[PDB]
This record gives sequence, structure tokens and C-alpha cells, in this order.
Amino acid sequence: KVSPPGYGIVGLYVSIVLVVGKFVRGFFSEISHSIMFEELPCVDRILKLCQDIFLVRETRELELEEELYAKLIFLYRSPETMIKWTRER
Amino acid sequence: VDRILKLCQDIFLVRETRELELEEELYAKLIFLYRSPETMIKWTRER
Amino acid sequence: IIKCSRETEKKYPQPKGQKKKKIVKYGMGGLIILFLIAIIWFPLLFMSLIRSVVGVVNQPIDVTVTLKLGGYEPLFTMSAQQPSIVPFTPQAYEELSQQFDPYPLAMQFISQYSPEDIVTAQIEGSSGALWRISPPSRAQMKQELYNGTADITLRFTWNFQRDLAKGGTVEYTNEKHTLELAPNSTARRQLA
Amino acid sequence: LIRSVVGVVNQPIDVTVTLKLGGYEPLFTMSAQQPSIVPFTPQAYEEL
Amino acid sequence: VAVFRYLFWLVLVVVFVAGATRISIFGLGYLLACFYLLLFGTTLLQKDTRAQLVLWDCLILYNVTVIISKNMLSLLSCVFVEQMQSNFCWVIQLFSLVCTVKGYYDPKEMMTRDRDCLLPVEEAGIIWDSICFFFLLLQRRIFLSHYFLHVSADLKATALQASRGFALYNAANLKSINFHRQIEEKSLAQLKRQMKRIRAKQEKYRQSQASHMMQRVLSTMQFLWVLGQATVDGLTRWLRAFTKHHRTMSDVLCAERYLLTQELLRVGEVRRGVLDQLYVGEDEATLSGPVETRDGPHIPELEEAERFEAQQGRTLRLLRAGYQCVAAHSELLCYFIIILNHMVTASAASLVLPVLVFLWAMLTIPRPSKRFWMTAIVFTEVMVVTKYLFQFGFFPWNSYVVLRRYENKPYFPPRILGLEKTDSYIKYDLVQLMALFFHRSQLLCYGLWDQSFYQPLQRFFHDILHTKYRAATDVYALMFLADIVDIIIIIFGFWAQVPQAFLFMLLVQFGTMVIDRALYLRKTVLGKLAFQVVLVVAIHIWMFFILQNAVAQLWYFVKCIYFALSAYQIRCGYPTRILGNFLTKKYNHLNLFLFQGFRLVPFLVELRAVMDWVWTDTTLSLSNWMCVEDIYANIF
Repeated sequence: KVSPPGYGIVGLYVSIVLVVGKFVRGFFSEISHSIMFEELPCVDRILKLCQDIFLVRETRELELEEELYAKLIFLYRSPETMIKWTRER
Repeated sequence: VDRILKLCQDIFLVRETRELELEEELYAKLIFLYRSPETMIKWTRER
Repeated sequence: IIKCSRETEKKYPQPKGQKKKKIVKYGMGGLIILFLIAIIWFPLLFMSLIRSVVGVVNQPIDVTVTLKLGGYEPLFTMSAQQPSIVPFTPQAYEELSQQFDPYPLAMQFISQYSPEDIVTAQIEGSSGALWRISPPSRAQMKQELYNGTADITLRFTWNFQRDLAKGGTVEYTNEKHTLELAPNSTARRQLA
Repeated sequence: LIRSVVGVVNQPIDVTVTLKLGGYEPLFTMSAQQPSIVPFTPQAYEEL
Repeated sequence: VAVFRYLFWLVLVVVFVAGATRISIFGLGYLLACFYLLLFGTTLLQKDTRAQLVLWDCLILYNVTVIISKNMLSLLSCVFVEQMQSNFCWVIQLFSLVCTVKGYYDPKEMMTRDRDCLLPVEEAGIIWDSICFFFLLLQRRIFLSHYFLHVSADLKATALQASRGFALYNAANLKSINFHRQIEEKSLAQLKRQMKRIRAKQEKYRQSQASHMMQRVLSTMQFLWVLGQATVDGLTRWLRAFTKHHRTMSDVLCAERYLLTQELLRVGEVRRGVLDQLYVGEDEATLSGPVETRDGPHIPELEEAERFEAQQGRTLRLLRAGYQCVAAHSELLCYFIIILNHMVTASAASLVLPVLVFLWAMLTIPRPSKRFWMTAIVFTEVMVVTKYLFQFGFFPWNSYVVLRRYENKPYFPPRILGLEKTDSYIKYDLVQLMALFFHRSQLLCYGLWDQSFYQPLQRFFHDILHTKYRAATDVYALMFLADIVDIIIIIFGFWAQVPQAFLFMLLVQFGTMVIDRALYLRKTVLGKLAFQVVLVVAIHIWMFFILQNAVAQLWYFVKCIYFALSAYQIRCGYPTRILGNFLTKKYNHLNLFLFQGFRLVPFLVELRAVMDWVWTDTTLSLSNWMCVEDIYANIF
């Protein structure tokens, strides 16, 4: 009878199931690292700071841009100031 | 890391006994322990 | 993203207490479970790309037969064709299964074939073909039989036209089947 | 997975020869075959 | 004692073999005699020599008439082809009319003629008739001995000890259920303490809110003898601890059987006076086995008996421990062979027993009843007789040319129902009969044989299933191991129109695992009943009625282990503390490497975290649930 068209391709099944396996494990297993930057209360002050940077980028007063950006970097360099600056009240 | 296993096993048995206000308050303790590494230094000393 | 999540928590506050979630667990958790099992499940596709149209029979079209006496012309080109090429009845399978009793391999390796695999080819022994001659071919066949002691080789070759429309690539399958003719043998003397 | 079974020789089986005078029949179909198809000796390489 | 006590049931095995391996009407008489004596052997051994010898002489007279009637039908060795093709209701293959003597028609050389042909491989059959004749006369010597006069006197004391054996079962079961009662009460006291600890801490937070040859001869001595012998002795120690629960009560009943024989030596009974001095003068050894003995009311020969069986040496002491394990845990052994012959014979009539095993032998909460074991014994006897029939080439579906037609085809309805004319037609049904009757003999040795019609049985059946206070075990780790081994075997089954059936196996395996975590986390016994019922029915239909293959048999063996464990969690209830992960308990070295190896599998940690979120009843979102369990996995 006619067969008009394994061992070297089921290994590529195991390859793609491992790649998608650790791809889904990206979404898990490392979000305790991201708790301190996403599980935070009232975020009103930092939107005030970011919208300040945006309108300063419009009005070309770029010294204020650098000084507000130093406030952002230092807010993301010190999580206890993140706790101060993101209380609820 | 004895204290944080105490806290996590507290959350698990509270999930069993359905006293879920205690679940939310202990989970706020976990989030704040992972929002402040100096409290991580306090809470994970050796003694 | 955080600010919009906090404002939906403000605009639609769930009761600050022991609120078990109703059906959003089955809404998105069951979505995740079914999606992830489907990621385990695509070897359905990996095994549906294997062994699909296996089963189309190689019932041949033509069968030819030659007989070449040495390096000279064949005596026959009997292209036995349809309708003289006849497939089997199931009683023909019964005939083979009854005629090949004392061999177990015969029974097994005939039972490997379907009720359509094995086809006859009723070859006419009466060729309508003038055997072409020449006085070199005339005399040197006579010399190779009477005077020639070198071994004359008699072939017996085949052909099989197969349906390329039924899949497959190899049309023709042939084998040569040589017997030699010894000097002072009975065969050369009768042919002489 | 590259260049594995490269090396099997294409020694032919049959060689035929025709001579067609115009749109009419050939004068020959000389299917020269085995054993009249003969491979080389190394002395034939020496001859070439 | 091997000969004069245990080589009587071996005789009934040889009677069953002479019935089985040579097939005739007289072989059917051997089968019925074997079935009658396997039923009534425990009362045949307790008779007296004026009646048991009369029944035994009827059996010997039967075997002699089998031999002589085969001589009477060796008359038809000469007149053979005259009666062959003339239909005398085809009388040749009734009595297996074939000869063995050389100077005649030369059988199995005129086998070449086939139209209305004979059976040569079942010969005159006087071999097994003479072997049975040897065993029958040897037992007549045994029943006419004084050694059997000790053995039957030993058996009558067990016939008296049936009631106290059931009393010892009652004592151990009350002690075990109260032991689980103490465990549950202490565990709930711990949960009360810990919940008060959490509430006290957070009410403080409310108030704060308110504010030389020898170098390798050492190897070929130590690593040859001593280390291997230590491992063999460790296996003996493991089996002794495996069946101490049976060994202690058997030794207590052994001592009381000694004293009851010394009471039965001249009288029947006297107010159970042998029970008065037995447990009182030795009570520390009668404390682990017996509990309520003294509430209702020293032996030196057994002491030197134990002292001279304690020095048997290895590979006989190991065999003694193995036979004690077989004799103790024999419900599982009967279940093992009921599964095993159905794994081999893939028929539709061998489906009848393991369906009833998984749904009615495993689901009766204390033990299987009288009714199941009598049903299993009667159905195996019916199946032996009905497979003994249709070994005859009478009817045209049993003929040989159509057998060559329907060779290896699971569509022929006798092959579907289990009527194949193969030489090994009894696959494991002989082993199944000896297993069922041995377990009947153990339960007879103890005290164990005590819109409108379906309702008073089944409502009471579920009333047994949902009102007993029985136990508290968690077998889900072992159930899930068996499910992974099912997946491993199915993926090994793709290493082979058959692979499109292993795919539907994978979908149903994933569906069953999902419903298993659902029913496990929600503790629903009712749902697990319905789930096991639908799985036993649907898998036993879909495998055998629709789809032999060794990997399919091996997948079935692991799956039926899984049915045994799921029914063992139908009984023994659910504990009131599921307690999260099973590897996060011991904090060991190997426990760590099993946990990381668990997370190396691609899609288990995802599904464990998601399904534990869906089927528990918390207030967290999905991402909050993930945050907690990632914290807990890192910290473990």
C-alpha cells in the first residue's frame, strides 16, 4: 500500500514543552520580588510626580525635569520612603 | 526563617478554618514584610 | 495600572471581610486550567501529521514479460494488462490459506495482506508478435547453440505500471532472472 | 546530518541507441545491456 | 505437619488439574468433586472415620470407574472411523475417544484429515487419573492414621475459637477507633490553641491601632556475606512489623488452642474453664492482642516450640514471614488475582468480578460481607464449568477453519465473552479458586460468616457509607503518584489505529486529575462515590468493549491500584486538616531535593497553585494567591 510521505522530532516536542513550561513559570515563582513595587496603597503622589515630569518636558524647564527625576530614582532606591510616600490617609 | 514559616502556616490553617479576616490581616503582614527589607532584617535575625 | 485597580477597588468595594469569591474562580481559573491542558494536548496535532492517507492499494496497470536469449532480442513482450489483470475474491484468499498449510510463515505473511492487495495477471502464452530476425541474429544464435560452448544467459524480466494518482513515486519494479545454458546441455540442443 | 551516503555509483543498466531519418521510423533500437556494458579496469584509467 | 495437615488441599488441586488438563465428561466429574470438597472440606476434616471414609471411598470408586470406563471406551479405538463421520451426536469429542497404544491407527498422524476431526492432544488421560489415584489412596492412609487424630482434634478447637476470634477483632477495632478519636481531639485542641494565638496577637494589634589477600578478601567476605545478610534480615524485620497485628492474636489463640485440646481430650467443655487460667497467668502478652478478655471472665511446649523455630536460619524464616504476610493480608491477594486474570483474559465475562470488587468489595465499610465472597466463589465455579464446556468442537464456531478465520480478532463474540479453545484456557482461574477458598478458610477460622426492592438495599448501603465513625487517612499523595505513573505509561505507549486511542486516555487522565483535586479540596464523599462509580464503569467499558497490548495491561494495573486507593479514601473518611503541600512537612535533605524536583516538571506548580485557589474558599485574588505560594516555596 501507499504511504505518500518518530525519534528525532518527539525530542522537539519535549523541547517546545520545556520552553513553554518555563515561559509560564515566568508568570509565577518570582513575583515575591515584585510585591514591593506593585502591591502598594494609594499612588496619588507618584502620579503627581510623573505628571509633573511630563508637563515640565512640555514647558522646557529641564532643570525641574532633572530634579524631579532625582526624586523618582530616590523613591525607587528606598522602599521605606516608598512606604512613607504611599500611605493611605 | 522560622517566623515567616509561622506566618505562612498561619495563613494556611486560617484558609482551612474559614476565618478569612485573619487571612487578610496576616496577608497584609506578608506584603508589608516584602515591602520593607529592613523589617526583613528585623524579622529574620538569628538569635 | 495600579491606580486604575485601586479606583475600581474604591468605586466597587467588596465587603471588607470573609468574602469568598463566587464564580470568578471558575471564570478565570478554569480558563487557565483548560488553556494549560491544551498546551499539554497539542500532540494531538503532532500525531495527526503522521500516518494519514496510509492505505491506498498499489494495484498495477500493466505487467510485461520478456525472454532474452543472450545478447540478442527477446522472444516475448507480453504486456499483460486489464482486464486480464484480475484482483482476488476472498475465496482466493481461502485458496492461498488452504494451499499453504505446512508453512507457518506462508500463513502469517499472506495474512498480512488486505482483501485488495494481491492481484493476478493472466499472461497469455500466445504472443501476436513476430520475432524479429536478421541473418546475423539467425546465424549467431545457431552458432552459439551448435558451435558455441560459452554459457548463454536467458533472462526473464518484468514490469509493473502503478497508479501515480494513487500516491507513491516508484512506477516500475523489475528484476532479471538469469539461468545460464551449459554446453552439451539438453536445452541448447533442443533450441538448436 | 549533511553528506552521509554520498558516494554510491550510477553504473547504468541499459543503453539504447536510435537513428531517425526525419519524421519516419528509427533504423535502430540497440538496447546495449549487461554483460555487454562493462566497467573499467585501472588500466583503462591508464589508457585515458 | 506439612503432609498431615496441608497435603489434603493439594489433593483437591490435583483433582482439579486432572479435570482441567484432560477434558471429558469424567473430567467434569472431577471438577464437580473438587468444587464439592473445596466447599465442604472444613467439615469433612472434622468428621469421623465411619463417615468421612465412606465419602472418600465414593471418590476413590469414582476414579477407578473413570479408568475402567476409559478401557470400555478404548473398545472404540478399533472401530473408530466408522463412528467418526456418522453423526452419533458427535460422540468422539464427548469422551475424548482417542488411543495411546502404538499398534493401532496412529493418532496425531491421521490429524491431517480435518472435516469432522478429533482431538489428539487430550489423550486417553490415564496419566492424571493414576496420579489422582495415588493421592486418593495416600489420603486414605492419612485418614486412617493417628496423626490425623491429632490434626482433627486441633481443628475442632478452632471451631470452638471462632467466637473469641471475632471477639479479638472487636477488641482491636474498638481500640483503633478510639485511638483515632484521641488523635482527632488532640489535633482540634491544637487548632483551638493556634487560632486563639492568632486572635490574641491581632487583638493586641487592635489596641495598638486604637493608640596480602586480605585487602579484597575483606570485600569478598563482608560485601559478599554480611551486608547482604543484614539486608535480608532487614526484610524479615520489615515483614514481622508488617504482620505483627495478626501474629500476636494468632499466638494468643495458639496457646488457648493448646489448652482447649487438653480440655477436649476427655469432655466437650466445662464453663470455659480453660479460658480462666490462660489469660490470667499470662496477661502482658495477652494485653496487646486481647483487650476485653478479662472483662467477660505456663504452657511449656509452645515455649520450646517458639525457641526451636527461632533458629530456622534464613530463607526459611523469611519464607515463614512471607507465608504469614500472605495469610494475613489475603483480601488484597484475592483482589490481586481477580485483577490479574482479567488483565490476561480481556473478556466480557471476566469483567463481572473486578467491577464488583471496586464497587462492592471495596466499598463495604468494615469488611466485605458473606454475600460477596460467596458470589465470587460461585461465579468462578460457574466460569470454570462454562469454560470447560465449549472446549468441544461440536458447534461450528468451535471448528478449526473458522478459528483460522477469526484468529487474533477481538470481534468474535466467544472471544469477547471468553470461550477460546486454547490449551491454557484456565489462565489464572485455578489460582483464583485456591485464593478465594483459602480466604474463605481464614474467615471461617475466625468469626466472620454471620422502586421498592432496590431501595432497602441501596439506601442502607449509603447509610453504611455515611454514618460510621471509622478512621481518618489521607491517600491522595499515593493516588496522584499512580496517576503520574499512568501518564508515564501512556507516553511510553506512544512508543509503538492504536495511538489515536492513547490521546483520549490523556484527556480523560487530565480530566480525572482535575476532578480529583476538586473532590479532595472540597472533601465531598458523595461526589467521590459518584466519580469512582462512573470511572469504574466507563474505563472497564472503554478499554475492553472497544479496544492484548502489554502497555495497555500495565496502564490498567496502575489504574486499578488507583481505584483501590480511591475506594480506601471512600472509607476511612477525610481528615479535618488537609494541610497544603505534602513535601513541606519534614524539612529534610531528601525532602528538599524532592521539592525542587517537583518544581522541575513543567506544568505542575502552575496547576497546583491555580486549582488550589479555585477549589478553596479564600478572599484573595489570583495574583495574591500566587504571591503567597511563591513566598512559601522560596522559604521552604
